[PDB]
Amino acid sequence: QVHRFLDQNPGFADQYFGRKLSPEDVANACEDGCPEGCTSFRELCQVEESAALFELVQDMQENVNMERVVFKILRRLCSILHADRCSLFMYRQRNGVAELATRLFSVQPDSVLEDCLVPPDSEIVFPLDIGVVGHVAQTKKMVNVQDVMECPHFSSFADELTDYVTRNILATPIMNGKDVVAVIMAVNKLDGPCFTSEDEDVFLKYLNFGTLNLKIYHLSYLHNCETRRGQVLLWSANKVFEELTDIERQFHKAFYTVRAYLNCDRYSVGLLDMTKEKEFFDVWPVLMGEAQAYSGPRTPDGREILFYKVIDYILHGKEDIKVIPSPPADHWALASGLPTYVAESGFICNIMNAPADEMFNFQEGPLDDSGWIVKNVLSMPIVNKKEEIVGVATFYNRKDGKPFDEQDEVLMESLTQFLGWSVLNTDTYDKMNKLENRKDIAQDMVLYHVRCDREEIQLILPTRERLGKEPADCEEDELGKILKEVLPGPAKFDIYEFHFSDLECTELELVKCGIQMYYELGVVRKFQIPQEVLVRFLFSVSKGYRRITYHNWRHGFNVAQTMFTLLMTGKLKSYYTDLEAFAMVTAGLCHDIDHRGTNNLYQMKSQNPLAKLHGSSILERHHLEFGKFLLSEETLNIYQNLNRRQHEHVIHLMDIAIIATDLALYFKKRTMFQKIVDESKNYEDRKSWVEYLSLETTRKEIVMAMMMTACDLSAITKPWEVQSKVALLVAAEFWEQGDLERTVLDQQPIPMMDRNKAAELPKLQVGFIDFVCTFVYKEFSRFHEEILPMFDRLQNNRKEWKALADEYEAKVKALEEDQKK
Amino acid sequence: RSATRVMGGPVTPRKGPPKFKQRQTRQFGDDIPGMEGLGELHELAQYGI
Amino acid sequence: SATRVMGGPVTPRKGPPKFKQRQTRQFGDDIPGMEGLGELHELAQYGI
Amino acid sequence: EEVEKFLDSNVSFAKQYYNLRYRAKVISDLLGPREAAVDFSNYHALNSVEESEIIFDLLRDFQDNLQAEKCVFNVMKKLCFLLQADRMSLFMYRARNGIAELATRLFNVHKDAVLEECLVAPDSEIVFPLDMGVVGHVALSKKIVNVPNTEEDEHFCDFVDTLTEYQTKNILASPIMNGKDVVAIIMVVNKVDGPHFTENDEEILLKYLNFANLIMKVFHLSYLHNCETRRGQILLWSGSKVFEELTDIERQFHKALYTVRAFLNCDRYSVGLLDMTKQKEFFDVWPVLMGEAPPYAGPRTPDGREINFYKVIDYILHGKEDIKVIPNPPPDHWALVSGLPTYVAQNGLICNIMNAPSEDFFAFQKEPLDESGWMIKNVLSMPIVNKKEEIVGVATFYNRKDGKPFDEMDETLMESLTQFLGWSVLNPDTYELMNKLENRKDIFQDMVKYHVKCDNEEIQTILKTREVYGKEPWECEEEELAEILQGELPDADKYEINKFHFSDLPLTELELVKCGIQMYYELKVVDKFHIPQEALVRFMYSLSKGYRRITYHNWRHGFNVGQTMFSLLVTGKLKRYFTDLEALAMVTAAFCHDIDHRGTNNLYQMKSQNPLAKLHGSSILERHHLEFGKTLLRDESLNIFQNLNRRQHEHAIHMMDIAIIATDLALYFKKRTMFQKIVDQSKTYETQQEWTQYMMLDQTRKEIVMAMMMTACDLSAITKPWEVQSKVALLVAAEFWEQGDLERTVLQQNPIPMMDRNKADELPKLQVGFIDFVCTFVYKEFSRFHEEITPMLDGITNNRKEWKALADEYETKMKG
Ligand SMILES: Nc1nc2c(ncn2[C@@H]2O[C@@H]3COP(=O)(O)O[C@H]3[C@H]2O)c(=O)[nH]1
Ligand SMILES: Nc1nc2c(ncn2[C@@H]2O[C@@H]3COP(=O)(O)O[C@H]3[C@H]2O)c(=O)[nH]1
Ligand SMILES: [Mg+2]
Ligand SMILES: [Mg+2]
Ligand SMILES: [Zn+2]
Repeated sequence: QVHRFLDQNPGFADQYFGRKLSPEDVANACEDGCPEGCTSFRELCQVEESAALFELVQDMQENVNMERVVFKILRRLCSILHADRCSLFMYRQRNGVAELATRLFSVQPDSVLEDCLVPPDSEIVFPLDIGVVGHVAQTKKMVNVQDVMECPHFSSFADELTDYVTRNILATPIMNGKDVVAVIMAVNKLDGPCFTSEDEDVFLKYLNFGTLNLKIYHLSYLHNCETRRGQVLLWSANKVFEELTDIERQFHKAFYTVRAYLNCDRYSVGLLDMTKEKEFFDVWPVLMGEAQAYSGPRTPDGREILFYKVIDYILHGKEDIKVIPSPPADHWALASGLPTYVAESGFICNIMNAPADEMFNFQEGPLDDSGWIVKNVLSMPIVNKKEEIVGVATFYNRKDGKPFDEQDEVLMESLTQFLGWSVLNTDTYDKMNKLENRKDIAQDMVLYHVRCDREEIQLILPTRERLGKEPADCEEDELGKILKEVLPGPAKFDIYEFHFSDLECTELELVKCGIQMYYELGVVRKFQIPQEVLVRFLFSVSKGYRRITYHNWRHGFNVAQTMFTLLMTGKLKSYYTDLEAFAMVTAGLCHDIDHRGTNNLYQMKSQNPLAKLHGSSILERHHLEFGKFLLSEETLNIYQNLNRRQHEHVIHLMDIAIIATDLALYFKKRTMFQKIVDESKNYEDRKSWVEYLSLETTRKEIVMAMMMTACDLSAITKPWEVQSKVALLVAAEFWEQGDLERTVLDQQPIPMMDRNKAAELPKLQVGFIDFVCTFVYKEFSRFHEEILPMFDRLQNNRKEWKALADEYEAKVKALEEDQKK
Repeated sequence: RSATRVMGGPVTPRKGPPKFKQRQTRQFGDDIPGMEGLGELHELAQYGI
Repeated sequence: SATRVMGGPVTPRKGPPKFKQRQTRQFGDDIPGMEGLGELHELAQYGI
Repeated sequence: EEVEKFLDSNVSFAKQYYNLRYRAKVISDLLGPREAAVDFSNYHALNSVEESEIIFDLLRDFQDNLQAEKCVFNVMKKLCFLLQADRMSLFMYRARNGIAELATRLFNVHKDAVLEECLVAPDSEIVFPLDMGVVGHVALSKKIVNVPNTEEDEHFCDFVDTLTEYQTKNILASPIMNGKDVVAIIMVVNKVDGPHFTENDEEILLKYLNFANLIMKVFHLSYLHNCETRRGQILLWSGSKVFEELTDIERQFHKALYTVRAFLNCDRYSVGLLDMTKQKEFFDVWPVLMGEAPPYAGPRTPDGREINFYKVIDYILHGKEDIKVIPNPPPDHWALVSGLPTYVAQNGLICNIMNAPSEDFFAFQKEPLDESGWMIKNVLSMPIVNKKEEIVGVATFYNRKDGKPFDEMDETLMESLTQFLGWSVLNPDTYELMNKLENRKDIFQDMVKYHVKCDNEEIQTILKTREVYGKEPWECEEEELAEILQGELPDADKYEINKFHFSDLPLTELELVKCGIQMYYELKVVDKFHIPQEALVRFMYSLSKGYRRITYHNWRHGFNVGQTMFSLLVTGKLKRYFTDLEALAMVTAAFCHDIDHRGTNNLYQMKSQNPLAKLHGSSILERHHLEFGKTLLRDESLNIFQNLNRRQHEHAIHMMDIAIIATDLALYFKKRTMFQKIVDQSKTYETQQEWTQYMMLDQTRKEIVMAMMMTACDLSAITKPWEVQSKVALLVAAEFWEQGDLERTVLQQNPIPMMDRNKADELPKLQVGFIDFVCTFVYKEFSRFHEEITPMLDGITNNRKEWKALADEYETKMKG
């Protein structure tokens, strides 16, 4: 009624308000003596505002609800600032571009939350540079446009869309750690021509509470998103590292396990072919014109895009995960065409309001019977470490109804990136499978080339002639009779004697002698060894040995023949059961199976695959592995009529036997054998020592190892007429290995291996006898007196070699003095 | 009725071709320090042992 | 200092330490859909 | 002036006008920096004006640069004034190893105090367990507690009272909550004027904790968000290095633990790797069992193996980054001397140590480990789990960068890191499995290569260098080898090597090897490409040995196919379209077309799930033959392509790959209309010269022609004269019957009548059907293509006629 007069007299108004108001008040006013706070109503206004902000703080403290608190703050700020209305603009980052979407619109001092809240489907998404609000967000500062007609940033999109006229605009960005949470905005100054600087100061200071509330909301959202990202990464890592599988299984496990942390109604994963090049019979139709070339879209790697399998994860309502092999182009995921574009470009596609999109033919409306409409889409390319797109993952309809923002983009990008790197696991798995299949094929080829064939077994088991049947058909008694009438007797060849020589017997005769040795031990009957299997296994062992100078089939029968003599003529079978003797003679046969003619040292120096697979005792472990694999074959498994415990003991005892043939291993454990031999002299008679030793396990293992290392060098303990010839073959093999060293490795061989130093062979043999064999054979002669001939023959051979070496030395000295001196 | 007088779509004042993000290739190997370290006899030598 | 402690953190009860149990509870074909993830008559008559 | 009466008459208008014109100024002043004007030197009841001033002062601290400690301390000063209080304090809620702890962060806060005299460093905090104290009772009850007398309380502890020389009579405490987790506890110690704290003070505390609740909520949320972000970054960065390549455990662990060195926020951490040898070899267990050496004494893992850190990687980060590796670290090592890694390996328990020098269980260093005075204060050591629950290593993280002891969030972060590392052992183990499997495959491939290679004693059966010159073949000159071969190799005219009616029945396998060598000599590809003649002979003998000794697909079939290819090139005059290199490669492919055939067709390989079927997908046996032949050609002693150029070698290998793969009937059936189109195109041209000139330039048509020639040669047995076909067909039927018997026995499936041994009398009918179906098209099209291949068509026609006669006789016999 007088408002204009109060305006024209600011001094009178200030004087009147500064008057001390009487204790009488108007309405409640929380009058704890508050009428005169330096002004008539400054005390009352202070009290009322303090109460209001305290209520706002109470609302903030429990059950954080940023919408309601921000709405109340805006409602009060509308009255304080005299603005016609206020609004709130949520900040989101889609596709790397900041966007400002409405969350509270047309807020008035007499409005309610329901009439001002903006649902996700009614958002006016202003980009970063298409409005004054965008300019505020970009500049990260307050903007006070006194008159907005001349503002170069103003956009009339919102006011035209909402049937409104905007004159003055005041806005500020809600700030949190250099991240714009939101942008409050007040428009249409109701009283004055524009918003004064005092109104600007009030806008800054009164918005600190809203700043705190939005900071809390943003921090909660960020913490939840980061927790979900950590959980999905950990769960994907757990399933990826569970085992080695293909792309499909690994991706399905990773994607299904983390379905709870994605908060998506639906998402589908499409898998692309990896065939870089088509084979010749597929290129022929295009070149010859019988078929047209593929002119469709291609990956950045110049690859055909063909989703060969799409895994569909439908999570809204009922969980009905589907797998679509060779999906049609009509598939609801592929029909939109977004996965194809993602494959073509390898981009990160974030689609808001999919039905309103123009580039992609998203479906018009309801997809399934439930009327689920695609609204927000985020598509991701799964790229391996080699920058190749393995597949495309697409997510639909975020469960909370909001579009996919930056946080969801990074959350799903971390998952897709982790799974893309996990393709190395699948590549390694498929290379494992390829290598295993190739090794199995090579093993089968070896088995064919080593196993005695159908025709070769008739040389030792003639049954198509004697009986007219194949060996697999004849009964055990028939084959036993055939072997008895075919196999040599124990006296035909002195297989029971330490002086056995193989220089006057054929290889077939050697195999027959091996079968006879098996029969002598009596292990064929008690263990029910299939006789045809025994003959086949021995022939296969004979074939498995190479055709090299020394380490051929003959050396490997002489190793096993010597062990047979040790067991039955040296009477060392007292400490060993029949099963142990059986498994111990078999290991004697597989002593040096597949020896390549080069020693263990050459394997390491030449960097053979053997040296990489084993490392220590290379060739011995290789022989053990080959023998065990050959025995694993059913047609050659003599250990097939054996108990599981018996078979395990046999195999175990074979491992010590074969490996102990290594000379380096023997040199490190011979003192233990010396101690064991010394224990024998402590006992009174042989019977007591037999009783004690036959029950010990480790001591029997040591004795068996030393028996191996004595049988290996048994060629020296042969009569001189045999040792002289055998040493020549040994020297020839070592000379061949030295020549191989000089040629391939370009290294000077040691004198024992040097073909040039052929005249030094007697001296080298004398040194070898004095160093290695002497200990073994002396200790064995001390242990068992029956092995004494194997020591006397060694001493005789040493004497002969010493005589030859002395003759060579005398010749060298005579040449040195008689002319050179 | 919504305070923004629009239903059924987040209408945008921007008319143009959509733009899409670039895949992050920030790497999100031996240059690591310490990488290098991670991976009577004469007669025996004479006789190839 | 406010708490009159200069050296280090001080607890009233001092006994043997208690230590955490390693976390194991939280972490195949049980997942659905993994089952599916992994002139002509005479042609078969002649081996092909 | 008369207006002054009007506002007095109705003061509602005055209130509204003050709101319209001065409310904004009042709010701006109140929310300005300013200061509270409440008299803090007295104890008057709080006026609504003073209450509003206090509220605004508390709201003044709600700035963007939220210093949680300072704002909460200001709230405590105001609460000390309001509550008639003497002192107040705060206890941060920290979660150590399962047992939650409450450590003092603000202490002895009074109305005239400052942050400097109330802030508590991590080295001055008083850690309190959940069980003892009114603080612990408040934390467990999660509710406000008022104690009117400490003497009658059952939880009150005098520890702080004795340690601070203070007496507490009345206690009022309340917890600060974020959701349902306790964040901090605000407690009061003494009522200045009164028996205790009344209900009014309890209401004041609840009213004024809202600001403190919000500030603590902001601080807690920020810390948790930072921790979770760091955990995510650690996981992703470590996965990047884990999936960078396939390496051993040491390299992968070093990469993962060095790439995330910034995210761990630790001054120092060390990782010790345990030995994985569960069982020691027999020669190592012998001395222990024999008394030579004493057995292992002490620290043992729960898995049962000995604790032996064979390699320790220590990452020093407080000053100069000093990443170091200690192979076989001694017990004197600063990381292992404390014994915490050994204890963790013994137990497998996550250990968080606060104030390590004060601990007595472990001998932590109490002297400066570094020259800068670095101290071990807080330690966190954890195992590396592994998928088999086998402790493979121990990761120990020393003093935190911020100085605070490790809490539950740090435990969770490092536990996620160590769990990922333990899960990421499948790749290190698979790396060793890869290496061993590849080495084993190489070993067995060398074994098969030896077993099929012609040895030096078998090459003398043909290359008789020893008995002619006395030298080994590798020593004799090329001219000498040529002379020996000319003396030894047969005559093409005498053996009908370049005829379509060649029969291998009266020839030995060695004779066929010599004939095959003569085939290469006739094409004049030896001198042109300088093929080592010794290598040629050795490779031919290796091909002879490589073919299995099965019924039909023995080496005689391969030599027959090679002879057919040679005759097609020479007698059929198909060499016009092909170069010398292409002819050489084609002949080599023909000889290697069925190398190492098992005797069972592709369907049997697929049905039995043979490793061949799992390796090769489409053409199993043909791809296997191609691979084996190329491996045989890769040997230096067998490589006849060694003297070829790189382009020539690649073209030959490609051409062989096309030829051998096309030998299968399935590929021929699909790609046989192309041959008809090519023949029609040939007949379009006027003179043979123009067609030949067109063909030598086009490559796809040449490839298709050779692909058809491969199948024409593979079925050439039918085109042979009747006296040969009658036996070859029986051999083929015998092999297919063997495969059918194998199917019936192993696969337990009924064989097709073609492979059914019982239906042996139906062989003529099946052969007639075979001729009508597969071979007739090929040979008719080839005869139309070249009139010189007409004898092949005549032979197949005659064989079909005689097979039809036999089938008709059989059918007539079945009538009755
Ligand atoms: N109807 C209405 N429009 C608003 C409101 N706040 C801002 N706008 C309008 O939304 C628009 C966003 O871009 P501008 O800032 O350039 O201009 C703004 C104003 O025109 C409001 O509270 N109510
Ligand atoms: N001198 C002093 N003692 C305190 C303070 N706050 C807590 N205390 C004491 O620390 C103690 C912890 O256990 P109680 O809760 O039973 O009792 C408590 C109080 O006696 C403080 O601010 N000053
Ligand atoms: Mg050996
Ligand atoms: Mg074939
Ligand atoms: Zn063939």
